[PDB]
Formats: sequence, C-alpha cells, structure tokens
Amino acid sequence: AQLQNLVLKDREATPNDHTFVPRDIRDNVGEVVESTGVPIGESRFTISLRKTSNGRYKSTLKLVVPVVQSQTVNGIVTPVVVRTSYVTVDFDYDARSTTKERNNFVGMIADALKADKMLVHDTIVNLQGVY
Amino acid sequence: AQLQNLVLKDREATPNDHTFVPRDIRDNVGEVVESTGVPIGESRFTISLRKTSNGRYKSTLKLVVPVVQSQTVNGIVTPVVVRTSYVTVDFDYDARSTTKERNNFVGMIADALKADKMLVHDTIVNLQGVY
Amino acid sequence: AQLQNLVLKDREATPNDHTFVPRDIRDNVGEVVESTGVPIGESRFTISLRKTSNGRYKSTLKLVVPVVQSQTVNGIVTPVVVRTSYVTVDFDYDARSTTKERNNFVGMIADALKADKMLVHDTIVNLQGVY
Amino acid sequence: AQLQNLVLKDREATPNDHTFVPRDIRDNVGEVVESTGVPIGESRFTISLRKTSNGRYKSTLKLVVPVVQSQTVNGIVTPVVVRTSYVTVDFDYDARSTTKERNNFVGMIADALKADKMLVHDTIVNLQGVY
Amino acid sequence: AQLQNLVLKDREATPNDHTFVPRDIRDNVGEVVESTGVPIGESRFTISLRKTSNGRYKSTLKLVVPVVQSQTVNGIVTPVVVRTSYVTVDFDYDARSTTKERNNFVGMIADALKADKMLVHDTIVNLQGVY
Amino acid sequence: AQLQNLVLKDREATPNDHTFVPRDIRDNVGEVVESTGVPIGESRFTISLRKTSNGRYKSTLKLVVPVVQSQTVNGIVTPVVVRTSYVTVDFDYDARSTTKERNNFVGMIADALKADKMLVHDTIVNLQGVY
Ligand SMILES: [Ca+2]
Ligand SMILES: [Ca+2]
Repeated sequence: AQLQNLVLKDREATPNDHTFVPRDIRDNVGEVVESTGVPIGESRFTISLRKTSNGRYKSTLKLVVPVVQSQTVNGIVTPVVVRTSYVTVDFDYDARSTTKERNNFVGMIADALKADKMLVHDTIVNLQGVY
Repeated sequence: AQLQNLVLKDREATPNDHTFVPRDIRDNVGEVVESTGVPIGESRFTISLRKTSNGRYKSTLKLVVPVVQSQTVNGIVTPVVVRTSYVTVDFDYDARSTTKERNNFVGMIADALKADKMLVHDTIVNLQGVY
Repeated sequence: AQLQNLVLKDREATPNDHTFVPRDIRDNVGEVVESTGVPIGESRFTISLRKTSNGRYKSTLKLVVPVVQSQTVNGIVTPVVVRTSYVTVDFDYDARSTTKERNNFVGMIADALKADKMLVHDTIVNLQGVY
Repeated sequence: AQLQNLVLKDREATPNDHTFVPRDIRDNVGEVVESTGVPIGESRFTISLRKTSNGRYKSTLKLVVPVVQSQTVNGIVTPVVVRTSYVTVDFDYDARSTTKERNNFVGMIADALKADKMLVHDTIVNLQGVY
Repeated sequence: AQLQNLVLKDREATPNDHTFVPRDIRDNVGEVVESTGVPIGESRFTISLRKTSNGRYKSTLKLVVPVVQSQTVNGIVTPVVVRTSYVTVDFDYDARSTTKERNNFVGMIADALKADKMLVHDTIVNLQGVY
Repeated sequence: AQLQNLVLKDREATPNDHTFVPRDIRDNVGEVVESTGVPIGESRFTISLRKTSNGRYKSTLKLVVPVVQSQTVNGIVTPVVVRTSYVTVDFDYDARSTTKERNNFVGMIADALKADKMLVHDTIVNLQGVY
C-alpha cells in the first residue's frame, strides 16, 4: 500500500480512465489527485486506516469531484467550481477478522453500487427513496 | 426504488449470491436481509435518502455482516456471533447535479473498491496503511 | 554588474524573447521589468547580493510574472491582473568557493529545472507530488 | 513524479553528468543524492509540493554540494567538509494557472540562470553587486 | 529504501522462510509483518533511520515474534498469544564512515549471532552466563 | 559460556577473520577485544545476561570498532580515533520460551542483517531512510 497512482473508470458510454496521482501523506492519510491542467477542478481521493484502541480497524475512503464551468465577467474568463459531489466509505473490521471475511465483505458492498442493482441505484443515482 | 430483493456477489473462488430480502421501512430507511434459517447471524443492509434543507441530497448505505460459530456449553450447542464487520457509504450530491454526473461519480468510487486497485485494496482488505 | 537589460525565453512553440529593462535598485536590490508603456501587471525580476556577518555571500533572484487580460467595463477597456506566478531562488556560497565551483553549481541547479528532468518538472510544472 | 534518478550537468569544459539517486522520502520531501558512500560528502537534491492553506500551490527545490578534502594516512582516510554551497528555488502558483503558463514561467527563470545572461551571472557566479 | 517485503530464515531442521509484508510506516518507522489473514499475534519487524543533532546517523531494527497456539473455549477455537520474544539492534554510525566500514561492521556483529559462535550463542540462546 | 576467544568475519572481498580475545569480566559483563596493544584502537565486544525482576531473561551484545589514523614522526607514533561505530543487540525472552524457539528467533533477526536482505541493508549500511 505504497502511495501510488489510482485509476478509476467512470460509467460513460465508453468508460474513461480517471488517473489520480499521489500528492501527499498527512497524519497517515494518503491523497491522490486527478488534475486537469488547472489545479482548481482537481478531484481528490483520500484513504486512511487506523487501529482503534478497542481492537478494531477502521478504513476511510473519501472521493471529491467538483464540476467546473467558465464564468465570464466583464470579459474576464475564469474557470470556477459551480458544484461538488462527495462520497465517504467507512469500513470497520474486527481485529479478529480473517482476510477472506474482509475481502468478501468489500466485494459485496462493492457489488451493491453496481448500476443494475436497482434497489440502490435508483437512489444513489436517480434520487429516489424507498417504498 | 421499491423496497425489493437485493442480491450481492462476494469475492469467493466461484462467487456466491447473497440474497437480501426486504424486511421493513422505518422513517424512510429500507432494510433488506440475507437470513440463513436462524435469524441471528442475519446480515442486514440498509439504504436511505433525504433531501437537506440547504439543497442537497444525501444517501446512506450500511452493510452489516456478522459471523456465527457454534458455542458449546455443558452440552448445550448454541449458535453465536463471534465478530461483526460494518461498512457505511455516504453520498452527498448538489441539488443542481445532473444524472450523468452522479452516475459517473458512483461508478468511479465503485471501481475503487475493485480488488485489483492496489492502493485501496491493500488497505480495506489487507489492513495496510499508506506510505 | 551594472543594472542592465535582461532577456528571458519562453518554452512556447517558438520561444519568445522577454526583454526586461531597468526600473530601479532600492536597498541594493536591482529590479528590471518587462512592460508595455503602462506600469501595471508588468513582469518583474529582481536581483541582489549581500555579504553575511558570518562571512558568507548570499544572492537572491526573484521573478514575478502576472497574467494580464482586458477587463471591459461600460466600454472602458482596462488591462488587469488575473493572477500571478512567483519564484525565488536563493544562492548561499562560501567566501572561499572558487569561480568554477560556483559556476558548476548554478549550472546544475539550472539543468534541474528542465523540460525533460522528469522528477523535477512533473512537480514544479504539473504540481504533482513525489512518491 | 515517482522518486527516481535525476542527472544534472556541469558547466565544466566537457559537461560532467552528476547522477543523483533516490535516498528517500520524508514528510513529503523527496531526496536524491550524488553519493560516494560517506554521507557528509553527499551532494543532495530536495523537492516538495504543498497546497497552501489559502489555495496556492508551492513547490520547493533545494540543492547542496559540499566540497570535501580527504586526507589519507597509512591507508586511513579522514574526510572533512571544507565549504558548502546551497540553493533554494521557491515556486508559488495560482490555483487558476494554466499548465502552459507555469511551464513558461519555469523556463523563463530557468533561462535567467545562465552563462551569457550577464546581469544575473556576474552576481550569482562572480559575486559582484548591482549598481 | 522503499518499504517492501522481507524474508527471514529459521534455524529449523530445514530452514523455513518467514515472509514479512509491509503494514505501514509511522513517524518514519517502517513496519513489515508476517501474518495469516488475522491481525493477531503476527510477528513484526520494524526498521528506522534518523540523523542526530550531533551529526550522527543512527538506525534501529526491532523484531518481535509472538508464539500463538489455539485456545479452545466452549468449542470456540481462537488463536492466542502465549508468549513473545523481543530483540532490538541499534546501529550508530559516524557521518564520515565509508560504505565499506559500515558494511564490514554489520557483517561482524552479524557473524557474532551464530550457531557456532560459542561465547555468544550459549548466552543469547541458552541463557547461560559468562565466566 | 566461559569467556573465550570470539572470531568475527568481514564482508571484505575475501572475508578477514577478526579475532577478539578475552580482556575481562566486570559486573557480569564479558569483554572480548581485537586489540593491537593501544587501548583506543581496540575494537571491543561486550556480552551480558540478566534475569529481569519481573521474570524475563535479557542478554545484551555490544560491538564497537574505532577507526584510527596513526601519524608517525621521526619514529614516534600518534594514534587518533577519527570516528567510531557502535551496535547494541538487545534480546528479551519469556521465562517459558523453548530453547528451539529462542534459537529460531536469533537466527531470524540474524538473517535480517545481510547483504541481500534489501529493505534492511539499504538502511543499516547505505543509510537510506524508509519510504
Ligand atoms: Ca413497496
Ligand atoms: Ca512512498
């Protein structure tokens, strides 16, 4: 788990590769960043792990992806952030857990984000509730 | 997004299907449950969406998967929970976001959980930190 | 030597020459600027040299390049500074260094700032971290 | 920018290649070294990147080359640093800067350090003041 | 260099390879561990290097090998630590030492820990005094 | 373990045998020396064993080899320690440890110090940090 590049595919027609390049490590918190030429609409992805005192392990993923549009004022073109989207995955394993257990766990909740899993998709994508 | 069945694949040799069946809806919070015959090691998955007052949408996914082993006491065999694993995904979109934006977003962070994405896997699965 | 002109090159397709002319030297800090007739948003380059109490020679270079665009207000077109880029090299030599050592030194640090010097460029130009 | 070899040239008659090799990364600071084995004789190159609190991007280069005469006696060597030279380039960009802009900036100040660029040379190499 | 794998050998009939993998590096203290999927009673090996204010290089190695056996409680088999063995080598070199000196040094101290090196073995292994 | 000769090898092209001979025992600390006659030039190996108050068993090794250039003038020699190197291995076992266990422990950390074991070598010999 050496801070390194992280590539994430999106759900575009023909999936694009978003390449997040490491930036730094503060307080045992890695940060990788997909940056376009201008470092303002840069999307950041952080990751961290810490072992609790009560014998547990807690991982924390954060992904931030802002949207930029060019705002024109008195002829002055300036790229700005019009809105941002945030997500935060939080794991909590028991210090006594086995690798397989953890793997399967991830795998499952991962498979839940899938686009065909209607129950969740119709919520985290199309903003519907449950009924 | 009608409360309904939710099937999640795990990362086993030849992936197993875990079928969570709806249980109820409390305060606009759905709950589906993969239950073995005995309702004690039942794994629960909850989902919810709420529109903030400040014009945002926040989804919240929770997956809980306990592990059960048979504890024998004075000849009395009893299945019990020896440890549990928890995860909590939290989305936060801007009320002005477009479907595509949201979709891609999900898709990306989803693709991050993937098993081959070393940066995160070596952390949320093998409990390594970053360096 | 005497405060005189200073020409710096671009990294533009066909490198443009930026001609800086003397402006003034205050407190033994030479300033030379590249500007059109107007004293606004002119790119400035300052140079200085001082001997330290501890017996060291220490000189300083500072280049400042503001980006100016035309801001139209009620038909009143005025050029204005949209943003600026700063850099400050600091040389500190030993009073016993030979011309060659010093020259070679500069030459190196110089070479380091370069289109192809990967390690460096990717950071001072692409603002990407080291890992 | 993964920590890797960085090679800088002299201004020696027939430019000598100084190959610095990665030593390590510490608190988000890369270090590459042109070493011989003994640490005090090591010429070291440093590099870092930070996103300032107030939204700017700064990166820092630092080169150090010590001069060291090694007295030999009956086969036993005694290295001694007799003088050292230091440089510290400090870039500071605006979060709205273009890749192109930055690049050009660098290239300009780069061009400033240079045998023929008189104004500068006579000072950062010949240690003459400005008048 | 970079925190990577580390394999250590037994002194068992047919020496077994103990493969330690990276876990994390906190406060510039690399840790690499040999463990099964579970984070308990894993043998840990840490390594670090620091430069002293007085101008010395000092690195530290620490190997910890807990002995784990299966503790059956009411049919609930759990692996647990019965006892642990600790060791801490401390190297302190002079900033003017040459690669050879240092290497040779290690090699010696190394040789000292050895099956046949009587004086030493009988004490660090048989816990018998010197007389 | 009766205080006796201890011979350690180099990592020199053709391994040189360093024969330390017993000097003495002081307050339960054995000392063996590779001497030439003059005490400051002596490379000395220390060794001890204690049963900690709280029932543990600790033994300690310490090796020291000074580098000393001896200036000769008209037949009169002037030795001078120009730099020294120190190591301190610290074992700590459990009163319930097996001979076998201990032995293996030693052999493992022993194996750690070693030309090919990269992670370690690059640090305890090449003085590189961990990243
Ligand atoms: Ca319904
Ligand atoms: Ca790293």
